Amino acid sequence: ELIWSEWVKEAPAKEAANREEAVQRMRDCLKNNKTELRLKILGLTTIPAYIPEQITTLILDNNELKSLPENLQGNIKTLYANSNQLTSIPATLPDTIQEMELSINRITELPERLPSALQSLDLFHNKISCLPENLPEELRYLSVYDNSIRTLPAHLPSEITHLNVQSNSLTALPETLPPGLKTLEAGENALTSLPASLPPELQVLDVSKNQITVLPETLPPTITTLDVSRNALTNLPENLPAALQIMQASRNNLVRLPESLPHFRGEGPQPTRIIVEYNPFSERTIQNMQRLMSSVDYQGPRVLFAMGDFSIVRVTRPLHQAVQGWLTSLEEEDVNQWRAFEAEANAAAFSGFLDYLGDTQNTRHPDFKEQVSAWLMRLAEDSALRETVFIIAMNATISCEDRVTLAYHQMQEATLVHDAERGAFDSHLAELIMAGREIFRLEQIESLAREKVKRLFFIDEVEVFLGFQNQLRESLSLTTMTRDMRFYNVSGITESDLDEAEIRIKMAENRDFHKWFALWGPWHKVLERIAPEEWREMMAKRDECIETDEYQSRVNAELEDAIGIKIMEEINQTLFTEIMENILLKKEVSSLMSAYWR
Amino acid sequence: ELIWSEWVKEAPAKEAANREEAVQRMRDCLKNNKTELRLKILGLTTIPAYIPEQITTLILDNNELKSLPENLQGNIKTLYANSNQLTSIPATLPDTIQEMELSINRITELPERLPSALQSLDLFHNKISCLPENLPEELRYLSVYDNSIRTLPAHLPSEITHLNVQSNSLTALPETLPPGLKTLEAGENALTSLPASLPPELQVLDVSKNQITVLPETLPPTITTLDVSRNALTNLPENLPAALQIMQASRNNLVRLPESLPHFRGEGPQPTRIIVEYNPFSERTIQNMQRLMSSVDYQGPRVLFAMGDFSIVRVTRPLHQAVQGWLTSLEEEDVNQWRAFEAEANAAAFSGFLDYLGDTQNTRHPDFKEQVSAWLMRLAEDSALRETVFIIAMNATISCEDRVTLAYHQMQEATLVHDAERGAFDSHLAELIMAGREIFRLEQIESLAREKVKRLFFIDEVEVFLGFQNQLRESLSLTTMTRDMRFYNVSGITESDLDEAEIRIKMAENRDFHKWFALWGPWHKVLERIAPEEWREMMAKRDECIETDEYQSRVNAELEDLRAIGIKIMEEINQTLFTEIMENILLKKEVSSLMSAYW
Amino acid sequence: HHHHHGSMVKQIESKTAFQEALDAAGDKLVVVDFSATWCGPCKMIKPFFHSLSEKYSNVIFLEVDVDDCQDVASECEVKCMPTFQFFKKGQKVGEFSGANKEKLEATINELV
Amino acid sequence: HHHHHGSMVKQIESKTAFQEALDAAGDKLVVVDFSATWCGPCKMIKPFFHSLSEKYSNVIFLEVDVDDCQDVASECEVKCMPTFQFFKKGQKVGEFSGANKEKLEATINELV
Repeated sequence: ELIWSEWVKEAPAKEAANREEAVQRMRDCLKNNKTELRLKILGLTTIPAYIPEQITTLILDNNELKSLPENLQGNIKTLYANSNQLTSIPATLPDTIQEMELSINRITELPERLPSALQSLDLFHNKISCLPENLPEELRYLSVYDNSIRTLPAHLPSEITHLNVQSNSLTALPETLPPGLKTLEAGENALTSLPASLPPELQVLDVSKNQITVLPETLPPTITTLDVSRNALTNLPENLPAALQIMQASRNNLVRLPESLPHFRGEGPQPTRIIVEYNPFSERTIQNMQRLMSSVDYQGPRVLFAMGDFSIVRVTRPLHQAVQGWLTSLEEEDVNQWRAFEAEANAAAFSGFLDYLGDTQNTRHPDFKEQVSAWLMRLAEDSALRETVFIIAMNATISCEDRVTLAYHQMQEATLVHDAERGAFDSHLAELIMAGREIFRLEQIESLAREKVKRLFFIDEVEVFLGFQNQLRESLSLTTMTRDMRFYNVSGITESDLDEAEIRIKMAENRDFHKWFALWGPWHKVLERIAPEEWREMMAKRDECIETDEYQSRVNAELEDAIGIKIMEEINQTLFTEIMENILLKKEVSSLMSAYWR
Repeated sequence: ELIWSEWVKEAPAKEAANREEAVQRMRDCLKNNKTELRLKILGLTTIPAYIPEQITTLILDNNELKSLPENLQGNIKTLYANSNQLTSIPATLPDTIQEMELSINRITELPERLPSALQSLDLFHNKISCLPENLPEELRYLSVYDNSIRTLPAHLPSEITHLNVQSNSLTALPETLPPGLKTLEAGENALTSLPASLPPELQVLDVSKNQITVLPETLPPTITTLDVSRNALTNLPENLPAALQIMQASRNNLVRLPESLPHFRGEGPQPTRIIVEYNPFSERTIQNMQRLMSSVDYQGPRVLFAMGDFSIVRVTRPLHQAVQGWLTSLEEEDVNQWRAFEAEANAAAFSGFLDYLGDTQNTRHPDFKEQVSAWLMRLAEDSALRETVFIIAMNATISCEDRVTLAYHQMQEATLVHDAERGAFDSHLAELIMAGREIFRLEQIESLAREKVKRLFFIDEVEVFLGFQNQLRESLSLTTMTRDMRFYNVSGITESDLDEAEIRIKMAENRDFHKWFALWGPWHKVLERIAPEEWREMMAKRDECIETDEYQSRVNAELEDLRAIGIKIMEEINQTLFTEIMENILLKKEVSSLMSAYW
Repeated sequence: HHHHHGSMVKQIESKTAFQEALDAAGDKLVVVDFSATWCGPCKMIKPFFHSLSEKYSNVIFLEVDVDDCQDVASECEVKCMPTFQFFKKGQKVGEFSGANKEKLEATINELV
Repeated sequence: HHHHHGSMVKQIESKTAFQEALDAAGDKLVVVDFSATWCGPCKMIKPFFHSLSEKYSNVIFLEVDVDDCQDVASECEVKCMPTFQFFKKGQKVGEFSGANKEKLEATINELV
């Protein structure tokens, strides 16, 4: 029977015809009642086919085979093939084969002939164009390593629990794959994004070593481990899986951490660790999270920025080197000028300003970078303004290092100080008071941004200031003095806040802008420019009000209940509200203070 | 006056003109209020003893100070001084110094009465040979890394919460350490034992790279992290620390881990993990502990053998290699014969027997390895005994799964069989009876070792057998068939075990041994030599009493009333035959008195 | 012209031939794997072992089967499996066991 | 025969000398520590850093204090400390930060 089979299947008689070494181990497997067939390193060319009945497992590794044998005719539950050349899979497969192995092939496509017996089938190191639309519903393990798959079908075997794919050039996933799947590996694929709905039993997700923008917000809570290392991720999801144990998000482009890590209850008995390394984090996040780690009452997850202990160092860059952070494309001629500006007083103060300003998420946006670059472009020429800009960068850092957003506002206001002094306002009061109301609005924005920070951990104050500004550009008539800039997010601003922001700023402009305008500020430079005599008269009157008859009348009632300066600041203040309202009416523009909005 | 005495420092006038660079920073910190005097890399051989009271942190580093300036004064809270070629420190230091660092220095010894308010003292990479008896009690951190200290003083400030001695030259540790100690680092020392008494508040204990063999059973329950890696650890304590979190016990000589790892306790939030890589373990230990961790019913500590998930492989090495594991003597002549012994059948069975026999802790003992070596030389020349022990080793593989102990006993018993066939026992029946009594006791021991091993996770059945055999050598008179051997441990054998095993075997010899001797054994092989006539007529007495006896029909009719058993009847009359024949030859000589109760 | 996808990890059979594979190296480091065709925990590191070969082409990758080579595994004292071993010149260098992709890749860099 | 006490770690004082030191290395590796005085975590790995200098006589050990050498600290992009940086042939190879004795020693052998 089987004797006539291979003895006449040795008849092909290729070179190195040592198939007798196989039959010397073939019968011996049947003599000793073995179910394991060891066929290895034959120096093979072609293989006998019929053989044999009643052998559960046969191993075919280290072969120089060309393809599968014709009409195998044997009961087999396990077939291993490795390190040989194969066209593909012959359809001729019994329904008894529970697992297969194919790890080195010159294969190209899907036979999609189902034994239905299969539960385990790996396909490492062998290119395949695509995947079968419907595989047997007994498959449990499927590995596709080091290949090239363009698309995955819309329906895989509904009970696959383990799926491994590391094939090159796979770009995105079917939204739906079977729910029972609990482990998935998808690395080295050069992916783009993940589905909104993953299997509701998925516990292991690996998408390392591929380029992803942003992970989906909604994810199955069954996920306990997540490897998103070596990506291009910008913002980690707000709602992490409930059963999250270990997450590694290193080698990415993270600047700040998700806000919703206050108390993040970790189901896991072991604490929940979030590993984030080699990411351009802002000083605010590192300082806050690490300080939050020092607190014993902290019950949130473990964020490991570096391993293990460390300390933040505040090193001040040289001036000219901090400029190229905003000037990407520039010639050495610019550098030599900035290095020359480094010699002037209040130099280092502005150098640290550009760093803190550029150490956030949204201020690294290319269009905002363009605006600052343009602002820095004028400064190179100007000289005169830089001195005023540098002195307001020094006064802002001596109080508190955090106050960097207020300085930025007072630097853009400084431009309207020089122009007002350079005679850039030829009686165009109606045009400058509009820039006048906007600065007032932006001041109210800063006041709102200051109180918005107190309920947030990672978002910078500048992120909030620019958030309100850019979003309320149309609702607050910020036409001039403000360029629209698309940001990656709302910078943690609720829709209800905008409603509060609109109303509050609008009212504040209608109530006390008359008092505020008089005091502001660059207009004084204009005021000195337009009516010097009436300026001096109200200035001389201010000098003659120093010897006020009722000046002591205020002082004596204060000592009982240095000090006489507050009242001094109150008297001359009223003097500037009168000189305004007088000269402003002379130019028929007392109309304009008016009221505005509603 | 400070201005004067600092520009005065230019009056000694050494070559280094960088002496003025220090007085520059001295004045800059006064007006700018730096609250700290930062000066290093200068090259300054000496500094003034007078510093402004405004200062509180004084930094001297990485420039040669051949010696200390006597009596520094002012208001220094912290003083840092490293990488300098220093010889000594003064007893006149500011009693306001709270932290003092001295790294990469050349201090040979520590003076007396250092500042009371000192909480931290760093002394890394020095040459300190002896440590003072009474150091200030405010000390809470002491570090003497890379310091050749022979022995530490018995008394310590008792308020240190972090002591590091990881250095050189430590023989042992005092049993009176700071009760408020939570962290100890005694790595890279040459100590061999740990004190039975340690701080009851100790949390971190690192004794890596030493020569410890056994960890004390009186360990602080507060210990969470214990590192005993890179040692010569033979066993592990039965009583692990209550709040143990992790134990790094790699690079040791463990063969089996203690039986006291069931459930244990998860006192910590993190599951207790014990790392024991690179240790020559027994296959029984690795298997059973893995089978424990594999099952979800497990609630004990997680033992790490590898990194690293794995699967144990069973591979039988060639016999000529397996024999050299027992005999240390290496010669080309001896090995060649063992290859010829490997040619005959059932050789691979005995080759696997030797490895599975020496795959315990107590069987690796030199005293036990010596007698096995002698027993192998016995098989090296006696071609007849070598053939029969291979058959026994062959039957050991088929018989159930793991019966290496019984296999070792049968082949040792087979020595008496081949001695009787050749006829070493002639009229020495009185002498072989005593030999028969000992072997009988050993069979009783083997049956006791089987009942004992069922409640043992990692204790091999051989060690229990060799334990009972050695522990009861005096009690059961094992003069022959047993050598006076010392074992590392009793192999789980308690006091109640020996007291019970003694009584049971003795009673088993006063009643069963008479019958036992008859069924045994090699003795028969003497009967067919010392009395051929009676042995022939006995064989003709069993076929005579089996042809048509009445016991067949009496049972055959009894079997049907209940529902090849005739052979079971045959053996019932054989035992009666061996008993009758024995008593006849017994009365022929004076040996009949010997098989009395004896016990 | 000659470009076979058959990786660069190298199969071994004859014991003596195995010893000649250590002299064929000379000064360049090699890595020896001991694996079985039935070992579960070894299946997860088997494909990866190969992946490394083409990357770290400077070192030789040798694969040994315990079942098909009883003499090899006994000579190199295999017990835990998967067990990985490295050689430069002759002499042991380092060995370790268990299914770990990190430890495997890190050890190659640690040596060469 | 000449021998000197202390570690092989060289303390730097100038950026001009810092750049000079890494040029006079050649094929060797240069590991640079970025520590300071007031820092706690720096002290934890400080003694161990000097011990690696006596063990590994192949590579050069340098320590750059941030406080007095801020020109170098901003030159090599120091943001947190202790930070270890590794250089060969005047080019940065690997970058690592954090008080971890295990990673430091393992990273050295990874390169050499």
